[PDB]
Amino acid sequence: YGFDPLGLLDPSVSGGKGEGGFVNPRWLQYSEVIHARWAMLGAAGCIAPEILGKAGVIPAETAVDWFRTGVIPPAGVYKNFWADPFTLFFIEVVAIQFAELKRLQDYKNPGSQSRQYFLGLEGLFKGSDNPAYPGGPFFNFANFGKTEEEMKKLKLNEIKNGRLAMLAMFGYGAQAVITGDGPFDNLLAHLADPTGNNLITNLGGKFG
Amino acid sequence: IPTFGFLYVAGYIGHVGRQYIILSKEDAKPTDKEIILDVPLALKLAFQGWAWPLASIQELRNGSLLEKDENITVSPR
Amino acid sequence: KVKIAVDRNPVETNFEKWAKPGHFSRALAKGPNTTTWIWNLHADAHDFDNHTSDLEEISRKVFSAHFGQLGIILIWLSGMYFHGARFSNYEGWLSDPTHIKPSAQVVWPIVGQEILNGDVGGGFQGIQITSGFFQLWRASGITSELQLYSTAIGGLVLAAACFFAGWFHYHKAAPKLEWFQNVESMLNHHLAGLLGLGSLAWAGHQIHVSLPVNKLLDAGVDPKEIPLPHEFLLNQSIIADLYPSFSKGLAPFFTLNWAEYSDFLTFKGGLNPVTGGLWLSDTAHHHLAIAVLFLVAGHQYRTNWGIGHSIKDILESHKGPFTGNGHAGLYEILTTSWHAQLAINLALFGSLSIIVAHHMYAMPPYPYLATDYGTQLSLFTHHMWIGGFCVVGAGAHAAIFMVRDYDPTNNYNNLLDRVIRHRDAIISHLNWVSIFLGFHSFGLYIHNDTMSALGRPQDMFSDTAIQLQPVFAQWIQNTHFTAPQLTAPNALAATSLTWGGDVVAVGGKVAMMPIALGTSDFLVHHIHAFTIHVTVLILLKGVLFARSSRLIPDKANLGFRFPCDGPGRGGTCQVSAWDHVFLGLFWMYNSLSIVIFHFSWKMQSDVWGTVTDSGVSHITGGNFAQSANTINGWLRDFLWAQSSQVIQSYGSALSAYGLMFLGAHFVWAFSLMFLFSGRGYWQELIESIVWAHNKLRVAPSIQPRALSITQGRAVGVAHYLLGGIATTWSFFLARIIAVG
Amino acid sequence: MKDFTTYLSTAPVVGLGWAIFTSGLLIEINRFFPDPLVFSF
Amino acid sequence: DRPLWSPGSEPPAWLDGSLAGDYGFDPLHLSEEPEMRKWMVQAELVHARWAMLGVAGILFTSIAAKTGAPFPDWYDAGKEAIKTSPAPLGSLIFTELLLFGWVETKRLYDLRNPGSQGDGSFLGITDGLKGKENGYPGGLFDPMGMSKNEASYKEAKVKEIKNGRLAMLAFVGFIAQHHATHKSPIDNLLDHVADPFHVTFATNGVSIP
Amino acid sequence: SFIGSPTNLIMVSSIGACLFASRFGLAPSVRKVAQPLKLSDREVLQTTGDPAGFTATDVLAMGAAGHAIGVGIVLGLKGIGQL
Ligand code: CLA
Ligand code: CLA
Ligand code: CLA
Ligand code: CLA
Ligand code: CLA
Ligand code: SF4
Repeated sequence: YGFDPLGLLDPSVSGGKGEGGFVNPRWLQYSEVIHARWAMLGAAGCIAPEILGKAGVIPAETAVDWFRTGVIPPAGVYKNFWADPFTLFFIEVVAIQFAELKRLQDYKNPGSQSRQYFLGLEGLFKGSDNPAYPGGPFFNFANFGKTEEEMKKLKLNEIKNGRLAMLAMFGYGAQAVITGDGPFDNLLAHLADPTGNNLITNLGGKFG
Repeated sequence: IPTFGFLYVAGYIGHVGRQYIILSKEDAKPTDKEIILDVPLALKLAFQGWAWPLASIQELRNGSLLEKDENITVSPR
Repeated sequence: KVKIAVDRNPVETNFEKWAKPGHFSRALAKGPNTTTWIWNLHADAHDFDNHTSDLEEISRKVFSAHFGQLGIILIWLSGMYFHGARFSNYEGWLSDPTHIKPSAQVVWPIVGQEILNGDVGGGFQGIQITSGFFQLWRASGITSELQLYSTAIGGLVLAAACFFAGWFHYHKAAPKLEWFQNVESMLNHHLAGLLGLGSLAWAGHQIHVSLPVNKLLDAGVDPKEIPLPHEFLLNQSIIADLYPSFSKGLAPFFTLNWAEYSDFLTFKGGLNPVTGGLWLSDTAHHHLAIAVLFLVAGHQYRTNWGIGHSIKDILESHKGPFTGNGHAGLYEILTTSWHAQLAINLALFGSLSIIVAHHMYAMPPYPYLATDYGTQLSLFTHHMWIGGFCVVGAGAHAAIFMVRDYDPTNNYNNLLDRVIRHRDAIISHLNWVSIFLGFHSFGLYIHNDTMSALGRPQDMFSDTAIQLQPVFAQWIQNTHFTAPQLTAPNALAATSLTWGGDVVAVGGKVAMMPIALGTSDFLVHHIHAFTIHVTVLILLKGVLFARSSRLIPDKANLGFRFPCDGPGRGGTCQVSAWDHVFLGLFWMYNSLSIVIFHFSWKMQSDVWGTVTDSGVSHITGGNFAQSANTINGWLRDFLWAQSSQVIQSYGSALSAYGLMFLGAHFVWAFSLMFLFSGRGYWQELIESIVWAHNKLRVAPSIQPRALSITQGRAVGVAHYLLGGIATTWSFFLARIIAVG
Repeated sequence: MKDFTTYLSTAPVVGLGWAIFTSGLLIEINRFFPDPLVFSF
Repeated sequence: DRPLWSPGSEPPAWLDGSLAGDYGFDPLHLSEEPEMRKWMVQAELVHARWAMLGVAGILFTSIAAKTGAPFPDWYDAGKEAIKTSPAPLGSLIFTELLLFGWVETKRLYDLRNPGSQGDGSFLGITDGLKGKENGYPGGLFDPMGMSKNEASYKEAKVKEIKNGRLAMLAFVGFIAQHHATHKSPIDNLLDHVADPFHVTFATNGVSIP
Repeated sequence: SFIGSPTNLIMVSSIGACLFASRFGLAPSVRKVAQPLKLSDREVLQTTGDPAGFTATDVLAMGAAGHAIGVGIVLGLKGIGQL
């Protein structure tokens, strides 16, 4: 969209030989779409239990604020889990270390994860020319984005919704620290009384 | 006894230094061996210096310990 | 215009240049034929100017050098935090700071060192430390050793990150020359970003963490039941009872009702009577104001968005008629010479370290720091010496810039060229005022010595006899004492108790009391002015005559550090700017030694002491007023009246101070061999020793050579400074620990 | 390792390895045995 | 060309796959020189064999203690063993030192000079006590002798080095979770299979503050 | 910061005056580089909408200046006996 006031997509930055530094257009786009997908997953998971808890779709005894699930035990930790939060943290570390290290190894060498045997999943782990956009029999298991016009339309839609989720997770954290309740509670407060429940009033309130 | 105890170690140090000096001076561009030490040969001389007084005595006897002044830099007074 | 220009992978990461120690210089890349090659290897190691002529490689080298120094400093700080966490009595010291001496170094019981583990109290034995780290860890809210452990681990992690940053920013992604030449961006980011952001972060930490912990600490609450700072950070109810302004909860900040924050952002003069240090609310408002003042200052220069200031335009715009061209070529000088920037930064860093020493002996910013006389004296002396060394190095690197990076084509009638043009006038007037200050600062002492020895005390330059009253200093003291009454009506008390009228005391020992200035103080201050004027004369003469002189017109072609130009013209020894700095080290040593002697005697005679019900008794019975007017009085009543505990420290906890004292005497005395002697005698002695080693064939392949004349001067001045500094360190610490 | 072991055979093999070995050796004689004056075995 | 320690990585040049368990894992560039390569191979094999022996002994003692035999913990086993041992402490360790000095100097001089101990100097043994490979001896050390077939020998080499590396990891785990739990490894295994969802390395109190 | 409070009016007027000044000269803006008397009318980046050099950096700079001037005026009037 041409919004580069500081300037970090210049090809003159990190010019020469070797693998170089992080300020380069390829890594910048890679990290942009990775932050976008992670922010969209986070924005889905932060408010998804809240709306279903207000509507009673899922049990409200499990529906808790996203910062009280165990991510911040000072804020709150959910006791009624099948495992302790550190056990789930170790499971997370093993699984996502595997995932992100395979991603990094494919980023350094494209298509290299389809050569070393991994449970017969090498067919899914080939990727494309863009390391950010792997595709294949799993990452794009439904073909969906086949023709280049609608593929580029889906690209623009994905990057726009991810850029929205940037500000969504930013506001989620900011509202969580200034107010201490869930984002949907903040939305209900802004809907019920906009002037009485906004930034101006909440900055002069408790816990913020 | 501690006089000989010190003198044994002092002769040990002097003898292994002398052995390294001779065995380094017979090598091409020998000035780098003093700043770039070699560990296997220095350790081999380090564990061969127990009989330092016998080696020093035999080197004095055969004349290889000392050197002819003819080959020693002498101040021109 | 300002962008991030970075070259990726200019230097391969391998140990190829580690195998050959001489690789930075082509002269040292051949081999060590003589023994002076090793000294040239360790001397030209970081001199990046003669390694290569490219400024970009020099900039990358110094960037990663600063990264390595930052990593080293972080390693040392993390080690100090680890020592406070593991081998310390900090938990005991928190419950009793007025009776338990601080300790953070524990020696091993290997050989006789169990006597060095002195009984510092609290069921703990170890070295009584002097850095004041316990006071700092009481200022910032720190209760248990677990927090010190966490700080140490974080410091180690940041040190590893800094070393990795240096490796990356040199070997992996090295910035270009235009990246370093963005002076406006550097100034903006280090004014608003570094200084301002650090001041704001420390203000926030003091407001949310240090203020409640310190408010509960001096109220008699034990640190065990003091709530952890995260409880203050998360819960507004706990922070609301200690400070009722927190109940409003950031409402007065955005509504410009900052007067409601007058409970924890106070404007109070003096010290906290419970602890003896500055009020933490005053420091919080201080660092907040500093953060605001540096954030506005960091948006001054123009970088990329049109608005701002151009430094070249500012320099070229200030031109006044008696100066010709004014600041015309200084921007090009400071954007192309690392040494000129090094000189300016080192001079200002040294001066600000001097300011730090003065302004923390005057206003102690830490709880239970004023009563701890050892920590205050050690901090003052240490930052005294660091500032003096940095100023001498500033003179040295200014002379190096003058020799190397100066070009006469760029500047013709600028300020610098006119400074070189009238350098003889500057040096002559500085010599005149130096001699005048020496006479009317030291002949007064010699005259007082004589009339004392002539049995005529009524002819003295003393208070009892005719006097030189420091009227200006006393008037400034009276103005600053009456400053809160009229000129600063919102201040609760005076900014310091140097000029005050109240004697604060913690634990029965005087924290800070008013200082009376008399004839002896006038004499010592004018001696200080004389000594600093002579030292700046030496350094400026070295800087000014580095390029050329009436003696040697081609001194520029001889380099910065050369021994001499031969015995011609009567003998041009020590004619280089390096030797001028070499003498400047000694003169700064003399100046700072007299300064710290004045500080120690003045504090121990008129400030430090134990308060009683009937008056106040000092450490020494007011001997500075009647004994600091003569050199013999100075000697007998300062260096002989004290130092009786250093010699009698054997068999006690301070015996290591006596050992350090005598070893420092040795090193100071050993230096004079390298200072009086030359090289030819030592070279001939080395020739005789080479003959001796040649007789029985133990001749080294590397030819033994005597140290160079510049090398010999460097060794002599280094051993002299080390001996003198360690002598004063041992004497001061043993005297202030065995008594204070 | 060749380039690294060429560097490691310079000054620290004689300035650090000998120093640490001889030092810590002497420390352990002075630790396990108390302070002697007469060589009476 | 072969499975590596990291998929898609570049194996070291000195690790071409000719060694047993050559997954190309060497970021510190060790064993680059051929002499240092042989020394590192010998060290890995001897540490491996001692690891499998010690871990097997620890597991056997822990299993026997779990059944009901009066077997001690894998920790402080020697502390109670010396009280009933006919051999006192000191004599035991020095007898072990003498025997191991003989054996290990023999195998070291076989490593430096291949086939040097097969000269019949020790009790007239020629074919025995003579090395077959870098760290792999033969003769008296191969009684059943299923290393004659080259394919079976290579497969057994890979199996040996893999089980040995698993044995290093097993010993490190043994000491780590003994310091964590102060219980036998079989006790920890039975606690993990009894309550997997709660009993783990995180709910042991220590090592996770 | 209450609507109708005198400090609200003061900072609103200060921000409005600082924004309105740089709209038509009267200030060293992005398009107006500053000499001792602030001339020469340059042009960089783009205004994105309304005319006269006035981009995001311009509104940020002038808003920061207006906020600072209003804060100084409010605290000064508080100090000298007024609002
Ligand atoms: C840099 C220094 C600093 C810091 C860090 C804080 C921090 C804090 N202050 Mg303090 N304060 C400071 C300086 C500072 N203050 C100064 C100088 C003053 C003037 C004297 C005050 C005066 C003051 C008062 C009077 C009060 C506070 C309070 C607070 C707390 C409430 C936070 C808030 O109001 O804004 C938070 C609002 C935001 C919009 C911040 C957003 C940040 C979030 C974390 C972003 C997260 C985004 C993330 C990427 C997405 C989620 C990630 C997910 C995956 C985990 C907070 C802990 C209040 C308190 O104690 O309440 C308990 C209170 O009453 N402060
Ligand atoms: C091992 C080498 C070596 C040997 C055999 C000698 C032998 C001698 N030197 Mg020499 N010397 C050496 C190294 C050596 N020196 C070094 C490195 C220096 C520089 C510090 C000197 C400085 C020196 C002076 C200044 C003098 C002598 C003198 C003497 C004689 C008296 C004996 C003595 O103990 O002197 C005392 C020797 C010293 C105090 C030097 C100690 C330095 C250490 C111990 C040497 C380290 C070398 C190292 C261990 C060898 C490497 C080992 C190898 C395995 C890698 C004798 C001819 C004296 C003389 O002329 O008498 C006839 C004399 O005045 N030497
Ligand atoms: C607001 C941004 C910012 C900040 C905070 C700093 C901070 C610093 N810079 Mg500066 N610098 C900046 C922008 C910034 N820089 C820009 C934009 C340029 C280019 C024009 C430079 C060019 C520059 C040079 C050429 C040099 C510095 C140096 C330094 C250090 C001075 C040493 C000191 O005072 O001790 C303070 C020490 C500490 C606070 C210790 C912690 C240090 C942390 C780890 C640094 C974190 C700040 C960093 C900007 C974060 C982003 C980096 C990111 C890629 C990870 C200091 C850490 C010197 C140096 O090499 O030191 C690194 C130096 O010689 N700077
Ligand atoms: C901001 C800090 C700073 C920086 C970045 C530099 C950088 C530089 N200086 Mg400057 N300098 C500084 C501070 C600084 N200096 C100060 C404070 C002084 C006053 C003492 C000097 C005095 C000075 C002189 C006189 C000279 C330099 C030179 C140099 C250059 C090479 C230095 C070198 O290779 O030393 C090599 C490193 C060493 C020799 C190690 C130092 C060891 C010293 C001698 C003893 C330290 C002992 C220690 C305190 C206690 C240990 C006790 C012992 C028992 C273990 C380089 C441009 C030289 C040059 O050619 O400039 C171009 C030069 O002639 N500088
Ligand atoms: C304490 C030892 C000492 C003393 C007294 C001196 C004295 C002097 N040095 Mg020196 N200096 C010394 C050690 C010392 N040096 C050492 C060790 C070094 C090596 C680093 C230097 C390095 C050095 C440099 C680099 C410089 C000096 C300079 C000076 C002069 C300073 C003039 C001044 O203001 O003082 C006033 C004079 C005195 C203190 C001399 C004693 C006068 C007493 C009070 C008697 C008064 C006169 C008397 C009544 C007449 C008697 C008459 C009789 C014959 C009948 C002076 C000649 C500087 C110079 O040339 O002048 C500025 C200069 O640039 N010196
Ligand atoms: S004595 Fe030394 S410094 Fe002086 S002129 Fe002679 S050679 Fe040069």
